[PDB]
Amino acid sequence: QSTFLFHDYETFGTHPALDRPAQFAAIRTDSEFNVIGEPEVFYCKPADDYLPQPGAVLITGITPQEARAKGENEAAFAARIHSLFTVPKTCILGYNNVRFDDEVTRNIFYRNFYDPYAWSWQHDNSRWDLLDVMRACYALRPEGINWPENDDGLPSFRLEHLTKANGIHDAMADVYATIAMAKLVKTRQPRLFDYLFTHRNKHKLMALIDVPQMKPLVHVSGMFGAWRGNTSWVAPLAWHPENRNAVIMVDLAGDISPLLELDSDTLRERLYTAKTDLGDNAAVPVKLVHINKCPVLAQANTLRPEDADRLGINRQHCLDNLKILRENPQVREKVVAIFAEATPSDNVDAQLYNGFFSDADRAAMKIVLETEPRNLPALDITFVDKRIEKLLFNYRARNFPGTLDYAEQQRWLEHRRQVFTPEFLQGYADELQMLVQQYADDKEKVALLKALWQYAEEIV
DNA sequence: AAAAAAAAAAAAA
Repeated sequence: QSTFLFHDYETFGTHPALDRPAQFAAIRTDSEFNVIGEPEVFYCKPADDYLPQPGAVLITGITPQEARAKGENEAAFAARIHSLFTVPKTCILGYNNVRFDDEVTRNIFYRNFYDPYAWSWQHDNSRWDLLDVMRACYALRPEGINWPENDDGLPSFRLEHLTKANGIHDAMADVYATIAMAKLVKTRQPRLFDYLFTHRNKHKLMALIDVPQMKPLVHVSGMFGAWRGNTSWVAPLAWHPENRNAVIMVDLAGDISPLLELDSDTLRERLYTAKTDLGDNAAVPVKLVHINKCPVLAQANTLRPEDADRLGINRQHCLDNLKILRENPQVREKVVAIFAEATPSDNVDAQLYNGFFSDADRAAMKIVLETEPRNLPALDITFVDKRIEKLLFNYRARNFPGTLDYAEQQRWLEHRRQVFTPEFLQGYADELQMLVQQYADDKEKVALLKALWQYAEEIV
């Protein structure tokens, strides 16, 4: 039986590699989005070598004392999730999960000796993201669903802003809200939904990409902008030379002249230039599309003239530029050359994408999981990848301090001393102070800021 | 099975 697993994290900060999770929530459902089984909710105990981002806490209303009280350790946290995620024929999804939540999962698994990717493909599993779905439905097939406007008068695709606009900040509350919004797009606009669902697989999306012929495609993405209904026509120039999942798209709705005039070396420097300091010179209308990140791509005619007129996209302008691009192969020679160019971090936590782990290293990490916390140091394993030891020490020191001998306790105590420096704690203290002014007339916020300081004391 | 961080806009804590 195929299933849908709607999830959402509530974390202590924006960096999934560097910030710890506070709460996880998830519900199992079926093809028609009907609840299977009971809702899964649990909290993660943050280790004693970390302090949360206050801004992230203020948003959540979840203190470290709460998570520490109600929750379990990150190794168990990583287990309970991996158990739910391993279940075969499961499609794991949420609201903007690919850009964030997934990245958490990957790290959590990476830090706790679980494979960081298997869950997204093994045993007929998959992942999906309902952000660009909502962004598509509005831009292509808006009938039947209400769309917010704000004081700016542009479409807001914030979950809370969508639920309230159609009559519907807790982790579990966000999941339901995600389901309701799925149901809402399914029931009202099922023909689009299914298309977006079946084309979540990069291997499917491939079918749309005819690079030599440069077949124009309808791309929906935030990076375009709300004023364009997050939508435009794009023509694939070429595959990314090093990265295989990336493909180089040229925006047909935009000034192409920079591509013809300026040479690669220039176009590059021009590509990575801020909009502020960029004067009268036009920006390079080129973006990468990452097929493995579930990007919305469809064929031109999916975007109908009337919709292009509603959104404000001069079809003709897109049709012209394509003729010129097809007329100027040298543009492809110029563009690809941009992306063929070649400052890593020391912190093992941040070394996820350094490379895949070998099979041998994999098995050993399966043995590390099997072996009891106390019996790990005795387990004289010969690893190949240098990250695994550093991961293993931190894994033990964070989740099972009781297993540490005096030297390891000293080495850890040093590591904590290197993190919690007087100036870091001063910066944190004044960051906390500032905020307590900024929300001076908010007792709920203050009470938290006091808990952050109280936490910032006792743990060091 | 992957690509963080020049920057594009807008969603996530």
